[PDB]
Amino acid sequence: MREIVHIQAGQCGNQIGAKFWEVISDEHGIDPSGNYVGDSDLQLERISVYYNEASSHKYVPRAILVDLEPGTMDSVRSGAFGHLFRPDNFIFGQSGAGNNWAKGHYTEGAELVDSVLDVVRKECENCDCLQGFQLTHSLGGGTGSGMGTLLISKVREEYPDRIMNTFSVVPSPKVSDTVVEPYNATLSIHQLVENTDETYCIDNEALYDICFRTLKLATPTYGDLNHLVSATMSGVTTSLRFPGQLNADLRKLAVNMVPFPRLHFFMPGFAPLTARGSQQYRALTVPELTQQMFDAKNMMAACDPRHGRYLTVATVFRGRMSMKEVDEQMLAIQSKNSSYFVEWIPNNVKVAVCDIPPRGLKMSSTFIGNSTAIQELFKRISEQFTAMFRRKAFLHWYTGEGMDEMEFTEAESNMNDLVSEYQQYQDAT
Amino acid sequence: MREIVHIQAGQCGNQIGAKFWEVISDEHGIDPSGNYVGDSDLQLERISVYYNEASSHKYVPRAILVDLEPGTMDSVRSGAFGHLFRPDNFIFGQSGAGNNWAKGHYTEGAELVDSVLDVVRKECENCDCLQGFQLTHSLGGGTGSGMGTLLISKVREEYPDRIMNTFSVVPSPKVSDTVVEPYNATLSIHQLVENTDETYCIDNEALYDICFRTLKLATPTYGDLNHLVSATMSGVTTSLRFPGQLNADLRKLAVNMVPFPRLHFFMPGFAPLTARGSQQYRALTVPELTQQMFDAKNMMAACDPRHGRYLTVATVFRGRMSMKEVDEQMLAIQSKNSSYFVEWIPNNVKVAVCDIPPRGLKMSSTFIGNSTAIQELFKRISEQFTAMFRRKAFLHWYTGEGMDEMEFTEAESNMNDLVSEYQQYQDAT
Amino acid sequence: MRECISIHVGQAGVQIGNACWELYCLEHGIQPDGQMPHHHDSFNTFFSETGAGKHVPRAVFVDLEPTVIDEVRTGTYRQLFHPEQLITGKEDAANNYARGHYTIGKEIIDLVLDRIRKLADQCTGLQGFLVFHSFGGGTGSGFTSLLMERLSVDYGKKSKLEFSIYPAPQVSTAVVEPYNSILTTHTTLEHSDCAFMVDNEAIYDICRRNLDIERPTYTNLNRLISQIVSSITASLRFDGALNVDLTNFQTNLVPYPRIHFPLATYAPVISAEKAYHEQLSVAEITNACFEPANQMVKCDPRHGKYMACCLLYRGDVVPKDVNAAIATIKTKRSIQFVDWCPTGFKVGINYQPPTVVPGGDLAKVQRAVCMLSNTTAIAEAWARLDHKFDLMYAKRAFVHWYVGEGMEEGEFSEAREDMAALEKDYEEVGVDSVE
Amino acid sequence: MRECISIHVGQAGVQIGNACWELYCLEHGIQPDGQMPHHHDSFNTFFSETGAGKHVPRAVFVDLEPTVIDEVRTGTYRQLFHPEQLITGKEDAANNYARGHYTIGKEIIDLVLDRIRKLADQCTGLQGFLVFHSFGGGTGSGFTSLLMERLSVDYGKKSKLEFSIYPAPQVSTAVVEPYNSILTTHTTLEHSDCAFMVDNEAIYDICRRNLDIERPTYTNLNRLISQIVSSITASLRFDGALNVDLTNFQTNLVPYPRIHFPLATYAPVISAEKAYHEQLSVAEITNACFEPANQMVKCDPRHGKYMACCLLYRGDVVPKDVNAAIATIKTKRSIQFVDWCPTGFKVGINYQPPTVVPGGDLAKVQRAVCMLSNTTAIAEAWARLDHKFDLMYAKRAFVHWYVGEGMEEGEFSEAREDMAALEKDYEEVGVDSVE
Ligand SMILES: Nc1nc2c(ncn2[C@@H]2O[C@H](COP(=O)(O)OP(=O)(O)OP(=O)(O)O)[C@@H](O)[C@H]2O)c(=O)[nH]1
Ligand SMILES: Nc1nc2c(ncn2[C@@H]2O[C@H](COP(=O)(O)OP(=O)(O)OP(=O)(O)O)[C@@H](O)[C@H]2O)c(=O)[nH]1
Ligand SMILES: Nc1nc2c(ncn2[C@@H]2O[C@H](COP(=O)(O)OP(=O)(O)OP(=O)(O)O)[C@@H](O)[C@H]2O)c(=O)[nH]1
Ligand SMILES: Nc1nc2c(ncn2[C@@H]2O[C@H](COP(=O)(O)OP(=O)(O)OP(=O)(O)O)[C@@H](O)[C@H]2O)c(=O)[nH]1
Ligand SMILES: [Mg+2]
Ligand SMILES: [Mg+2]
Ligand SMILES: [Mg+2]
Ligand SMILES: [Mg+2]
Repeated sequence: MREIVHIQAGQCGNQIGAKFWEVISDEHGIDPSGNYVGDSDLQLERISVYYNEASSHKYVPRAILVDLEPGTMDSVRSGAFGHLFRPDNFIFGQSGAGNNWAKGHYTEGAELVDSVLDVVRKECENCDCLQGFQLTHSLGGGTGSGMGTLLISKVREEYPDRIMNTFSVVPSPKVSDTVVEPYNATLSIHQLVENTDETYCIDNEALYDICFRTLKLATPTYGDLNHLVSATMSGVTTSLRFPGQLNADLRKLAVNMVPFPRLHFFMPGFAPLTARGSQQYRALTVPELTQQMFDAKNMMAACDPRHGRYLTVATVFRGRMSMKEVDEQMLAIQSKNSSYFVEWIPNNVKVAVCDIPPRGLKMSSTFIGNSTAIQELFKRISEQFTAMFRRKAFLHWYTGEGMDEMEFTEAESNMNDLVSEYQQYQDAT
Repeated sequence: MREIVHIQAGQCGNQIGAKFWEVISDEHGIDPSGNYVGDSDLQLERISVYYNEASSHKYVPRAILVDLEPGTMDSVRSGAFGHLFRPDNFIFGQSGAGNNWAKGHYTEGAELVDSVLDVVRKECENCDCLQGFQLTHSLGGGTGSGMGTLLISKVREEYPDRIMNTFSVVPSPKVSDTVVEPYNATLSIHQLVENTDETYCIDNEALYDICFRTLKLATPTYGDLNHLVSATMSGVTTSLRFPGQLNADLRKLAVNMVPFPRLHFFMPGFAPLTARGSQQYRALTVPELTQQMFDAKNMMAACDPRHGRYLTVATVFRGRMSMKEVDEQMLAIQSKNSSYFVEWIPNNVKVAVCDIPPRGLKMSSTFIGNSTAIQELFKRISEQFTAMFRRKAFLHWYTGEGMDEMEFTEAESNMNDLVSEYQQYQDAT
Repeated sequence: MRECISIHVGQAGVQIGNACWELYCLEHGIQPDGQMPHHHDSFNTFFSETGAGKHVPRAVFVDLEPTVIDEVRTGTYRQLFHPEQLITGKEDAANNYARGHYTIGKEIIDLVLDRIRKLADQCTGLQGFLVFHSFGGGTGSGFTSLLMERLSVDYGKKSKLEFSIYPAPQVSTAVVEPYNSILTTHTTLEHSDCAFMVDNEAIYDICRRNLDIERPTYTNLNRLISQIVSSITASLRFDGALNVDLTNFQTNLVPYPRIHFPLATYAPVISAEKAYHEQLSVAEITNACFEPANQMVKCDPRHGKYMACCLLYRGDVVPKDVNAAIATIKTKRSIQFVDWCPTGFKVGINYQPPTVVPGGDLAKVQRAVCMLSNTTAIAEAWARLDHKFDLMYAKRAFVHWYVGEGMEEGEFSEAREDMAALEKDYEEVGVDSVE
Repeated sequence: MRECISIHVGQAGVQIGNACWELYCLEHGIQPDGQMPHHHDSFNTFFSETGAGKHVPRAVFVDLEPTVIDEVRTGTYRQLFHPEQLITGKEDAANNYARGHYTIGKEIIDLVLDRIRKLADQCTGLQGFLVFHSFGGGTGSGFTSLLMERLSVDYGKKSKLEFSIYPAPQVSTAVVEPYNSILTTHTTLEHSDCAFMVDNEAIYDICRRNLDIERPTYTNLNRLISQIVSSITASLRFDGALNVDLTNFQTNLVPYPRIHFPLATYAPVISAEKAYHEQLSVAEITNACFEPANQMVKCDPRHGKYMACCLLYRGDVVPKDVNAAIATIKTKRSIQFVDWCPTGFKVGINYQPPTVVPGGDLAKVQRAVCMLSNTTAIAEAWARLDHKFDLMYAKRAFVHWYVGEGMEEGEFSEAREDMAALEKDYEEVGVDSVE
C-alpha cells in the first residue's frame, strides 16, 4: 500500500542508509535476523510500505545500495545488520569515481545505471501501488553526485507520473572536505533543478554545531551525525507509515511546499534534542517543542533565517498531543514572529499529527521550512565556482572525459538565473 | 500405459542419461539397488511409463545406451547407479567414430545398427501402447550425430505412426569444442528436418551463463551443467507421469507447437533458478516464475529473442497453485510484451498444470517456446560452413568413406531454403 | 582393448624408448620386475598381460648396430622387456641412407615384420603404430622408411604416427644431414598420417631457461620428450570428462593429405624451488603453453599462421575456465588463424594428474597442457633445410658414397623437386588466395 | 581487487623497497617465509596468494649491477620474494644517463617489460604503478625514462606515481648530478601523473632534531620513507570512516598538466624517551605536521605559497576535531594559500593505527598523519638545480663522455629550455595575479 523505493548512492548514502534501516528496524520491532519479534500489532498492520514479506515470515528491505568503490559494500556486508538485506540489491563497481563528475557521469555511469535500472524495474514489479522514490546522496563526491544525477534523469524518464525526494548532503560553507567541490556542486545542482521534485538540503557543520552545543557531546562522530539525519528522515516518513489524528503524506508535502517549479529547496529540523543528563530537568511539552523548532540554533542547514523570510513551513508532530495547543501555539509563533514571514502567502502553515511516539520519548516534532535563506548558500557556491573557473583550474580533466567549456558556462548561467529569481521572489510586493 | 522408450547416442547421451535416470529415481522413490522403498502410493499408480516392472518388485529402466567406443559404458557400468540397468541394453562398438560423419553413418555405424534395431523391437514387445521415442544425441561428434541420424531413419520406417522428440545439443556460437563442427552439423540437420517431429535446441555456454550468473557458481563442472538439462527433461514428461488439474502429454505439445512440418526447432527454459543462500530472501510464488521465464537472461539456448517474435509458447507449470494466477499473468505478459508476439496467431499460448512439486521446491515451471530467433542460429552455422567448404578443407577425409561433393550440395541448399522459409513467415502478413 | 604398438628404431628411438617406457610403468604402477604392491583397462592397451602376474610391453626394439641395445639388456629394465623383441643386427649404417635402405636394410627387414604380424595377431582391437625415429642417422632414416612401405601394405588403413627428431638449423651433430633428411621426407611423405616434429636444439632452451638446469644431459632432455608421448595417449589409458582417440587428432589436424606436420609443446615446465611461488592455475598454463618461448621446435610461430590446434588437459580441470581461457586467446593478437578456419581448436580433458618420476627435473604438478598446433611456421624449416641440401648437390659432395651402394643420381632429383612442391603448396595454402 | 604494482630501480630503489616490504609484512601480519600464525580484501591488493598458504609480493626488482640484488637475495627475505622478478644485468651505468638509457638499457628493457606484462595480466583490477627510483643514479634515471616511455606506450591511462630522491642543495655525492637531473626531469616531465620528492639532507635534519639520533645510518631514512609510503597506501589497503584513492590524490593535488610535483611529510616523529611526556592529540599532531621544520624537502614553504594539500589521518580520530584543526590552520596567518583556490584541503581518515617495526627508531603511536602538499617552494629548488647545470655546462664538461655514449647537443639544449619554461610557468601560476 503506497509503496516507496529507497535508493542510496556514495559512501554517505550507504552509511546514512545503514543508520536509517537501524532506525526502521527498531521502530517496527524487527530482529537483526529478519524475523518479527515485537508485541504490538499496529506496526504489522502496515509493514509493507518499506519492507517486503517473504516466506517463513521474513522481511526484506526495499533497498538499492550501489556505489562504484566496493569498500562500503564490503563493510556493510561484513558488519551487523547485513543478514537481512538481499544480496542482489548490493551493486558495486570496480573503482570509485575519484571525486570526478566526468567519471561519475560518463565512464562507469553507462554500465552502472543499466544494471541499477534493471534492478529498479525488478523491484517496482513487487510493489502494489508505487508512491515515490527516496534518494540519499551527497553533492560533494564524484560517484554519488554524478551517478545519482544520471539515475535520477533515467528514472524520471521511465516514471513521469511519480515523485522523488532527494536528501542531499550539501557541502559545508566554512570547511570543504575535498578540494574540487564547486564544479561538482554546480553541475549536480543544475541537473537536480531541471529534473527533481523536492530537495531536503542537509549541511554538515550546522549538524556539528547542533551536536556539540545542544546535545553536549565532546567527540561527535559520523555515527551520531547519521543518527540525527536518520531520525529526521524517519520522522518525515512516519506520517504515512503510521496512523494519526491528522495524516499527511509525500504528495501533500510536495503540493504544500512547491509553489513554483524551480523553488523546491528546503531546510529541515528536529526537536527535542536533550542530553542524557539534562533530560530530567525539562518537562516535554508542545511549547518548548515548537520554540526549540523555531530558533535558528536548532537548524540543520547552515543558514540563518534572520536574513530571510519563511516562505512556507510544515510541522509534523508525533506522540499523543492535542491540536488545540499545537495550533494555538503555532499561531502564537505566527503572531510574535510576523516580521520573518512572507506577506503574499497568508496562512503559510501546514501541520500534521501522528499517533506513535518516537522510541524512548514522550513526543517529538519535525520541521520542514521552505525559506529564502538558501539564497546565501547558492550565491556563496556561485562565487567559489566562478573564481575557481575563471582561473580555469582543474578544468582540462573535466574536459578530458567528455565535457568542455560551454557546459560550465550554461550551468553557471542557469544557477545564477535561479538565484536571481529566488531573490526577486523574496523581494516581491 | 502410454509407454515411452528413451535412446541415448554419443558421449553426451550416456552422460546426460547418467543424471537423467538419477532424478527419475528420486521422483519415484526408487533405490539404486532397484527396489521400491517409497511411502506415497501416487508414484506407483503410473510407474510403467519409464520404469519396467520385473520379478520380485524390481524395476529396470526402459532405455538403451549405445556408443561406438567403449569408454563411456565403463564409467557408468562400473560406477555407482549402474546396478539397476539390464546388461543387455549396454550396446557398445569397437572404436569411436573419431568426429567423422561418414564413419558414423556409412562405414562403421552400419554394422552396429543391426544390433540395436533388434533390441528396440525387442525393447517394448511388452509395451502396451507406445507413445514415442526420446533421443538424446549431440550435433558435434560422429557417433552421436552420424548414427543417431541413421537410427532415426531406421526407426521411422518400423514405427511410422509414432512421434519422436530429440533433445539435441546444438553447437555453441562463441566456442567450438571440435574444429570440424560445421560439417557434422549441416550434414545432420539435412536429415533431421525430414523425419523428426520436434527438436529441443540447446547450447553449452548458454548453460554456462545461467549457472555462473543466476546460480552464482564459479566452477560449473559437467556434473552440474548436465544436471539442469535433466530438470528440463523431467519437466516435459511430468504431465503424463503424475495427476494434474490441466493435463498435457507429448502428443499435445507437438500439435500445439508445429504449425508447419519443417518448423519444429524449439527453445527450452526453466525457472526458478536460485542459489543455496539467496533463496531464503525470495518468496516463491507464481508472479516471478512467469517473469523469470521471458527474460533473455534465463534461457537455455544462446539466442536473443529481442531480435525475433515468438510463434507459439507452451508453459508446463508444476507444484500446487491456483490456476487464476497461472493465466491472469500470461495476459499481462501478452499485453506488456505485445511487440514480441506474431500477429497471425492470436492466442499463441499453451498452458498446462501438474500436481506434484519438484523435489525440495515449493513450485516450478518449464517454458518451451517455438520462436523465430532460431533464424540467427542457422545463419551463423551456414556461414561458417560456407567459407570452409569453399577451400574444401577437411573434405578429403569424408569422400574416402562413401560420401562425395554431390552430397554437400543438398545440405547447403536445403539449409538455405529452410532458413529462408523460417524467416519470411516472420515477415509475412 | 584398442591396441597400439610402438616401433623404436636407432639409438634415438631406443634411448627415448628407455625413458618412454620408464614413464608408463610409473603411470600404471608397474614394478620394473612386473609385480605390484582408474584402477581395477589401464594397461591392457600397452601391457599385454601374460600367464603369471607379469605384464610385458608391446614394443619392437630394432637396430643395426648391437651397441645401443646392449645396455638395454644389461640395464635395470632387463626383466620387463620380452627377450625376443630386441632385434639387433651386426653393424650400423654409418649415417648412410643408402646402406640402411638398400644393402643391409633388406637382410633384416624380414625379421622385424615377422614380429609385427606375431604381435598384431596377439591383439584384438589394434588401432595404430607409434614410430620413434630420427632423421640424421642411417638406421633411423633409411631403415624406418622401409618399414613405412612394409606396414602400409600389410595393414591398409590404420593409424601411422611418427615422433621424429628434426635436425637443428644451427646445431649439427652429423655432416650429411641434408642428404638423409630430404631422402627420408620424400619417401615417407605419402606414408604418414601425421608426424610430430621435435628439434634437438629447442629443448636446450627449454631446459636452460624455463627449468634452469646448467647440465642438460640426454637423460634429462629425453625426460621432457616422454611427457608429450605419454600425453597423446593419455585419454586411451584413462577416463576423462571429454575423451579423445588417436583418430581425433588425425582428423582434426590434417586439412590436406600433404600438410600433416604438426609440432609438440608441453606445459607447465617449471623448476622445483620455483614451484612453491607459483599459483599453477588453468588460466595461466593455457597462456604459458602458447608463448613462443615454450614450443619444442626452433621456429617462432609469429612468422606464420596457426593452421589448427589441439589441447589435452588433465587433472583437477573444470571445463568452464578451459572454455574461458581458450576463448580469450582468439582476442589476443599473437595468434593468427587462416580465414577458412573460423573454428580452429580442439579440447580434450582427463581425470588423471601427471606423475613425476623420482629423481627427475620436474616437480609434482596437478595440471598439464600439451598443445599440438599445425602451423605455417614449419614452412621455414623445410625451406632452410632445402637450401643446405641444394648447396651440396651443386658440386656433388659426398655423392660417391650413395651412388655405389645402390641408388641412382636420378633419384636425388626427384626428392629435390618434391620438397619444392611441398613448400609451394604449403605456402600457397597458408597464404591468402583470391576468391 | 584494485591492483597496484611497484617497480624498484637502482640501489636506492632496492633498499627503499626492502624497507617498505618489511613494513608491509609487519602491517599485514605475515611471517618472512610466507606463512601467518579488518584482517582476513587487504593483502590481495599487494600479496598475491599462491596454491599453499604462502603469499608473494607484486614487486619487480630491476638493476644493472648485480651486487645489491645479490645482497637482497642473501638477506633474511629470501623465501618471500618470487625468484624470477629479481632482474639483474651485469654492469652498472656508472652515473651515466646515456649508458643507462641508450647503450645497455635497451638490452634488458625487453625482459623487464615482459615481466611487467605477465604480472599485469595476472591481476584483475589493476590500479597503477609505484616507481621507487633515485635521480643521481645513472641506471635509475635511464631506466626511469625508458620504463616511463614503455609503460605509457603499453598501458594508456593508468596511475603512475613516483617516489623520487631529489638531489640535495648542499649535501652532494655525485659530479654529473646536474646532468642526470636535467635529463631525467625533462624526459619524464610529460610521462608522470604525480611525482613526489624526497631529499636526504632534509631527512638527516629531521632525524637529528626531532628524533635525536647521532648515528643516522641509511636504515633510519629508509624506514621513514617506507612509513610515508605505507601511510599513503593504507587508504586502499584498509577501511576507514572516509576513504581516498590514488585517482582522488591526483585530482585533488595536481591542478595542471605540468605542475604535478608535490612533497611529503609525516607526523608525529618523536623519540622513545620523549613519548611518555607527550599527549599526542589530533590538533597538536596536525600543527606539528604543518610545522615548516618537519617537511622532508629542503625548501621552507615560507618562501612560497601552498597550492593544494592532502592529509590522511589514521588511528582513532574524530572528524569534528579534524575539522577544527583544519579551520584554525586555514585561518592562521603564516600559512598562505592561493587566491583562486578558496578550498585547498583534502582530508582522509583510516581506522587502522600505524604499527611500529621491532627495533625501530620511532615509538608506538595511536594517531598518525601523512601530508602531501603541492606548493611553489619547489620552484627555488628547480632554479638552483638549473643554475648548477648551466654553470657546469657553460664550458662543456663530461660532454665528451655523454656524446660518445650516443647523444647530441639538441637534447641538452631542449632540456635546458624546457626546464626554463617549466620554472617560468610554475612561478607565474604560483604568484598572485590581478583578476
Ligand atoms: N553527513 C555525512 N556525510 C558524509 C559522511 N561520510 C562522508 N560524507 C560526505 O561525503 C562526501 C564524500 O563524497 P562521496 O560521494 O561519498 O565520495 P566516495 O564515496 O569516496 O567516492 P567518490 O565520489 O568517487 O570520491 C564528503 O564530502 C563528506 O562530506 C557521513 O558519514 N555523514
Ligand atoms: N551439455 C553437455 N555436452 C557435452 C557433455 N560432454 C560432451 N558434450 C558435447 O559432446 C560433444 C562431443 O561429441 P560426441 O558425439 O559426444 O563424440 P564422442 O561420443 O566422444 O565420439 P566421437 O563422435 O567419435 O568423437 C562435444 O562437442 C560437447 O559439446 C556434457 O557433459 N554436457
Ligand atoms: N633427443 C635425442 N636425440 C638423440 C639422442 N641420441 C642421439 N640423438 C640424435 O640422433 C642423431 C644421430 O643419428 P642416429 O639415427 O641416432 O644414428 P644411429 O641410431 O646410431 O644409427 P647410424 O646412423 O647407423 O649410426 C643425432 O644427430 C642426435 O640428434 C638422444 O639421446 N636424445
Ligand atoms: N634515501 C636513500 N638514498 C640513497 C640510498 N642509497 C643511495 N641513495 C642515493 O642514490 C644515489 C646513487 O645512485 P644509484 O641509483 O644508487 O646508482 P647505482 O645503484 O650505483 O647505479 P649507477 O647509477 O649505474 O652507478 C646517491 O646519490 C644517493 O643519494 C639510501 O639508502 N637511501
Ligand atoms: Mg568512493
Ligand atoms: Mg567418442
Ligand atoms: Mg647407429
Ligand atoms: Mg650502480
